[PDB]
Amino acid sequence: RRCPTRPEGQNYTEGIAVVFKENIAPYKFKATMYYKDVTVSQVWFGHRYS
Amino acid sequence: HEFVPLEVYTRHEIKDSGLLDYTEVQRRNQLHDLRFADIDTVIRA
Repeated sequence: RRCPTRPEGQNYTEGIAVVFKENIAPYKFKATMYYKDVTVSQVWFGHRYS
Repeated sequence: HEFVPLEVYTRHEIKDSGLLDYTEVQRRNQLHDLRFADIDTVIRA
């Protein structure tokens, strides 16, 4: 009988790859916060205590 | 054949993907008095 043969064999193309995935990391940066704590306190001064 | 440990996102990446972390925000906010105020001093007049 006609004996079978090997397949053609995969034609492989060498190359260089960069694999990107979806970005979930938030964009970060440095900010500066200027503000003023305004604290007003009402005190009642007693005979011995405040 | 050798398999290297490969994963799309780490624990750190997934945890940091959150816009805000309650833990870190609370930690920074509750240090406000220790930094921008004097806890121990008592003024009496």
